[PDB]
Amino acid sequence: AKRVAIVGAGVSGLASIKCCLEEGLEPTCFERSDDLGGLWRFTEHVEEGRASLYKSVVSNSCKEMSCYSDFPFPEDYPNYVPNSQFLEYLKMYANRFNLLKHIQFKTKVCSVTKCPDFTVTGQWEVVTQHEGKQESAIFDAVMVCTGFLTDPYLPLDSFPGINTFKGQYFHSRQYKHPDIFKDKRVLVVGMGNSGTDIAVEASHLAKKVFLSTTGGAWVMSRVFDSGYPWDMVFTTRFQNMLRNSLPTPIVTWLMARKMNSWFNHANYGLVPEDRTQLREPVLNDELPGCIITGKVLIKPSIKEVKENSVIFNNTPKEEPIDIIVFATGYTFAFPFLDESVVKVENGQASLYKYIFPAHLPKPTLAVIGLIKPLGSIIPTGETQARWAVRVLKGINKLPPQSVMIEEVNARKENKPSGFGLCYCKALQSDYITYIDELLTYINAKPNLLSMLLTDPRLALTIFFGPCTPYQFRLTGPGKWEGARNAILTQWDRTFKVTKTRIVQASLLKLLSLPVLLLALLLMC
Ligand SMILES: Cc1cc2nc3c(=O)[nH]c(=O)nc-3n(C[C@H](O)[C@H](O)[C@H](O)COP(=O)(O)OP(=O)(O)OC[C@H]3O[C@@H](n4cnc5c(N)ncnc54)[C@H](O)[C@@H]3O)c2cc1C
Ligand SMILES: NC(=O)c1ccc[n+]([C@@H]2O[C@H](COP(=O)([O-])OP(=O)(O)OC[C@H]3O[C@@H](n4cnc5c(N)ncnc54)[C@H](OP(=O)(O)O)[C@@H]3O)[C@@H](O)[C@H]2O)c1
Ligand SMILES: CCCCCCCCCCCCO[C@@H]1O[C@H](CO)[C@@H](O[C@H]2O[C@H](CO)[C@@H](O)[C@H](O)[C@H]2O)[C@H](O)[C@H]1O
Ligand SMILES: [Cl-]
Repeated sequence: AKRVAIVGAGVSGLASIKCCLEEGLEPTCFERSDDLGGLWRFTEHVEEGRASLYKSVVSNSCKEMSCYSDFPFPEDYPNYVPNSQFLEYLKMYANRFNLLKHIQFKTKVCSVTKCPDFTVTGQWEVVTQHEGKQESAIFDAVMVCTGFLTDPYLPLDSFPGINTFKGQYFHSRQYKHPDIFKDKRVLVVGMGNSGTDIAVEASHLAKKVFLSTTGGAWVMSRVFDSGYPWDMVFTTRFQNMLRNSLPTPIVTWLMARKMNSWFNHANYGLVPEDRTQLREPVLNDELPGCIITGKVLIKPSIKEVKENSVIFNNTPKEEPIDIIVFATGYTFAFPFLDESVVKVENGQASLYKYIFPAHLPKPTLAVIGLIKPLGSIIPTGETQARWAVRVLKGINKLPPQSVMIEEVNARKENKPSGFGLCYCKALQSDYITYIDELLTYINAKPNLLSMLLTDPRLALTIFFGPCTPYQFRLTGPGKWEGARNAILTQWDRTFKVTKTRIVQASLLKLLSLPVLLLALLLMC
């Protein structure tokens, strides 16, 4: 019966609407733009308050791995979907589960404030502008799905004399089409996934392209092992077990091996200076091809930028530059929340399970999609929303404010705790762990041990095979029937789209390639 306000109709938004309908609540979803998707909807223009995309973007997480747990991608969809097709997939999810009804478009959420009675009612005043007409309205609970990656980050201090530059420059955000660097001399600043992608793209046309890193980065292909989507090999329960039950110094060294096995990162000048602190690995299939053919060349860091030129640290050659692209990442904020509710300190909101603000008397505000997992946002946001709406409904319950506030402070001090691939800093989180924590909380986590006795086929395909989101809706509330069939047909769909030419499962694979061989008994 509870009335839920959903802020934004992005991936996270749609999941909330769906998860609301599903647990029989009344969702009202306020989108500020004129259609759903947020990011995944490519427009020509940059809309403010709404994440922006370049025309060439394709998913850096694979098809059967980054779909809503109860809604696979079509069979005819490529293993890594372009922004065009990703949007269609979202408009399909929206159509299917009848979500379009509940969305009000061109509706900025100007403010969400506790009701005066909140301490007893647990309600919210949601002020919403539409055709320049403010309109207050009371809601029983609010789910915020603004995500991040809309607010650009561009620290001009950090690039001395960029003011003096007489060429043109801009943030990745403002980038749409590669025409603009036809024959120009291009410097892409920051080896962000966006950076690398643009640099590579520029190389197609531009006379010269330089990609200025700072730390450097590890770089891997979508293609990965045997033409298998990397994630369908890497993000599997079994592997995730190995990594997490194995000392940081090893796994990090062990990764460098599996990253260099493509190309010696040292020779290409990508090698991160600081090992043992593995930043998000870059996902680009072209880069090396560009470096070896000299269409893109990695440069160490901007030392200073001149009238019509740039100088890099430890780099004697001053390089003439026409265009500078700052792929320097994005910040995030909540203008409609007050500081009393959500903090936004050090790229982090201080939320219990990166959702609930963990001091509020009543748990009736949820933040969906403010997390940086080791896997796709799509299922995380959804699996987030499942455990969320059931707190708002009161079917599940948060532990005491005393337990949440102190547990949050443990993750907030970014304490490495060694062993498992140290989870960086801000919104750090293992994909499988965080999902299993939440599936537990709503009693959807399948009993794998039991599974093995009852159904052994499925049991193994879930542990050794790719941790596909289907295996979330296998048992518990929201259980999907097709789930089992979907999990076992996993690879059949993954190969139908690549195998466009005939000739005359794929359980585990070769991630732990010099590992399972190296760490097998020395029987004395
Ligand atoms: C180039 C690129 C590629 C990516 N590829 C992948 C990928 O392959 N796989 C993956 O899992 N993730 C990927 N991501 C991450 C991406 O953030 C998610 O995939 C997805 O876009 C999450 O959507 P969201 O709901 O969190 O937020 P968004 O997509 O940003 O949607 C937020 C929505 O909220 C609306 N809004 C904002 N403020 C207000 C307000 N005050 N009132 C009302 N509405 C408001 C906006 O208009 C927008 O529609 C990628 C990101 C980028 C930039
Ligand atoms: N499909 C794709 O391939 C694709 C494309 C774009 C975006 N994405 C998604 O979007 C997310 C974030 O996108 P993004 O790449 O724009 O952000 P990002 O990955 O955070 O990139 C920002 C980069 O800018 C550099 N940087 C940051 N602060 C700096 C400073 N003060 N001075 C100099 N350099 C600085 C860093 O690289 P250096 O350390 O190298 O300088 C950093 O990695 C990704 O994780 C991914 O999910 C995916
Ligand atoms: C195979 C050798 C394992 C050596 C383990 C010794 C190192 C311990 C360091 C801390 C890491 C945690 O260690 C780990 O805990 C639990 C056991 O309760 C198991 O973890 C498991 O949890 C759930 C079941 O509840 C599974 O869905 C998940 O896929 C799996 O990771 C791992 O098999 C074990 O390795
Ligand atoms: Cl452009």
